[PDB]
Amino acid sequence: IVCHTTATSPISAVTCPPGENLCYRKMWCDVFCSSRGKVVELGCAATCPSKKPYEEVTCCSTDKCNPHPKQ
Amino acid sequence: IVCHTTATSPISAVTCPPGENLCYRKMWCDVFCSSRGKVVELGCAATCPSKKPYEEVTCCSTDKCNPHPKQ
Amino acid sequence: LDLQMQEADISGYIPNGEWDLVGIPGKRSERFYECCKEPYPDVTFTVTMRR
Amino acid sequence: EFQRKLYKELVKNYNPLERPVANDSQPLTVYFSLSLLQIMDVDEKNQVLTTNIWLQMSWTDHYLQWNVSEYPGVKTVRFPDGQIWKPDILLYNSADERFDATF
Amino acid sequence: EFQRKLYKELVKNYNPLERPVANDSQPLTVYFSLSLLQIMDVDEKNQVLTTNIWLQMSWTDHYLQWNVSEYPGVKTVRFPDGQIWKPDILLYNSADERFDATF
Ligand SMILES: *[C@@H]1O[C@H](CO)[C@@H](O[C@@H]2O[C@H](CO)[C@@H](O[C@@H]3O[C@H](CO)[C@@H](O)[C@H](O[C@H]4O[C@H](CO)[C@@H](O)[C@H](O)[C@@H]4O)[C@@H]3O)[C@H](O)[C@H]2NC(C)=O)[C@H](O)[C@H]1NC(C)=O
Ligand SMILES: *[C@@H]1O[C@H](CO)[C@@H](O[C@@H]2O[C@H](CO)[C@@H](O[C@@H]3O[C@H](CO)[C@@H](O)[C@H](O[C@H]4O[C@H](CO)[C@@H](O)[C@H](O)[C@@H]4O)[C@@H]3O)[C@H](O)[C@H]2NC(C)=O)[C@H](O)[C@H]1NC(C)=O
Ligand SMILES: *[C@@H]1O[C@H](CO)[C@@H](O[C@@H]2O[C@H](CO)[C@@H](O)[C@H](O)[C@H]2NC(C)=O)[C@H](O)[C@H]1NC(C)=O
Ligand SMILES: *[C@@H]1O[C@H](CO)[C@@H](O[C@@H]2O[C@H](CO)[C@@H](O)[C@H](O)[C@H]2NC(C)=O)[C@H](O)[C@H]1NC(C)=O
Ligand SMILES: *[C@@H]1O[C@H](CO)[C@@H](O)[C@H](O)[C@H]1NC(C)=O
Ligand SMILES: *[C@@H]1O[C@H](CO)[C@@H](O)[C@H](O)[C@H]1NC(C)=O
Ligand SMILES: [Ca+2]
Ligand SMILES: [Ca+2]
Repeated sequence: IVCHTTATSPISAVTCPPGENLCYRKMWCDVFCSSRGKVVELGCAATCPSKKPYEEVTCCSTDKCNPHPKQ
Repeated sequence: IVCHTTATSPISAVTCPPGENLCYRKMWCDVFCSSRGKVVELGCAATCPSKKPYEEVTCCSTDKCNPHPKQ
Repeated sequence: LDLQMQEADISGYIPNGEWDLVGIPGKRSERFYECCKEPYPDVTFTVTMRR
Repeated sequence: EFQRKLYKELVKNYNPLERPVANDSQPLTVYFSLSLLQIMDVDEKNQVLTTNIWLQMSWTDHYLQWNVSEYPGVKTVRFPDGQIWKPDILLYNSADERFDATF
Repeated sequence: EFQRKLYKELVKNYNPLERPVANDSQPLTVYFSLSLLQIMDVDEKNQVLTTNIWLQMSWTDHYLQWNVSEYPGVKTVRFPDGQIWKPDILLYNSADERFDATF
């Protein structure tokens, strides 16, 4: 499974380790949600994590299902 | 009974619910009573409410008896 | 100046240890005056907290 | 290079007292929001709540517009306090002793 | 003698709002570091850490360049706050009440 991630800049297409076959992304508004927009965190996790009240998650199980919105 | 109200902008001519057949208006000076003038609150109430020391009330029992002073 | 209230942000909240934040909802309100028909708006955020 | 030219053009006749609308009769829309970071103090002796917050104002300025194609690379500009118009949004129920606690 | 001439030349058309790069598309590199001097207070009531620190910013300005051979002895110049560009580096998690604690 290959999941996009943000811990690497520029945005990478790192290939996920075993035990974690869900690419996920998490998005919320910070202060600068007027000009910059919502934040973006991409990764691969064991099972997709908890959604706080102010956080949104879109969880996939396929390769490159979590790209940056521009893409 | 139809009573003017200010909770709707622009000033409306909402039709009052039952049990409340007194259109009222309440007016007092805030800080900006030099340029803007006194405040205006319009509505329909069961019986016209208490007048604080700094508040003035002009209570009617007829349709559209409480318009904005311009009108 | 047509004020428009969009929602508050708690992503950065830092609990302090003496108050629990129930919420911080907002309300846009308007006030009319004798001088003219034009309304004067305002935005009120109500911080609710329990000890 | 292009920055100098742009900054010159934008302040050629700009007035910071003028509400930036094309038609003076129509209103200017301002989106106002908030970002709380923590509760700092809840005094009952003086009846004062001390908070840490970042305001968020968003509006549109008609006079600060330019063509990106004519100024390649200059996608944004930044202006200090007294060089362009800001709205007079402030806390009615302030007890600060300077009345504008903002930076 | 040469100082007067240099200071005149350097501020002939300088704008302190303009990021000082030759190509506006390329970025400006800023080296940011720190120097701690002591811990001043660690409050648990307000959850505030009070420190004494000196920041260290280092960048490169394209418009402030000169030939040493043409200005003998003038190896450096010094500019106050609002006469040249400085970056807007500041503490996001500040609780100071003036929000910029720097001198
Ligand atoms: C100068 O800056 C302003 C504001 O920053 C900018 O105008 C804004 O642009 C954004 C992004 O294009 C707009 O946001 C869009 O709004 C529409 C309508 O509400 C939405 O349908 C769009 O949806 C996108 O985002 C969603 C988020 O979940 C995605 O799911 C979706 O797939 C889309 O990608 C998007 O949110 C915004 O409405 C405007 N206006 C304002 C006031 O914010 C302007 O373009 C900038 N100018 C230049 C020249 O860059
Ligand atoms: C520039 O601003 C000034 C001040 O804001 C303004 O002059 C003021 O206008 C108001 C409103 O016209 C005046 O108030 C009036 O005063 C007279 C005499 O005292 C009253 O009879 C009027 O009565 C009205 O309000 C009553 C309130 O209960 C109503 O019951 C009654 O039916 C009337 O509607 C009214 O109060 C005020 O006297 C002047 N001057 C000053 C110093 O306030 C001026 O007109 C503005 N200029 C422009 C071009 O707009
Ligand atoms: C500026 O705004 C005014 C107010 O809307 C415009 O005048 C109005 O024009 C509309 C047509 O869109 C008419 O229906 C109104 O009766 C007009 N009112 C008044 C008081 O004139 C005016 O045309 C606008 N100016 C420009 C240049 O567009
Ligand atoms: C300023 O920077 C831009 C961006 O790099 C330069 O344009 C690029 O030039 C390189 C060649 O080094 C090309 O490979 C890119 O395709 C160009 N991109 C764009 C968007 O034009 C530009 O040449 C630079 N200006 C100067 C004067 O050097
Ligand atoms: C300016 O913008 C217009 C579109 O609004 C475009 O046609 C034109 O090419 C731009 N300027 C230049 C120099 O290209
Ligand atoms: C200026 O610097 C150049 C080298 O970059 C040098 O050749 C020249 O002599 C210098 N100016 C003078 C007046 O010598
Ligand atoms: Ca207390
Ligand atoms: Ca302590």
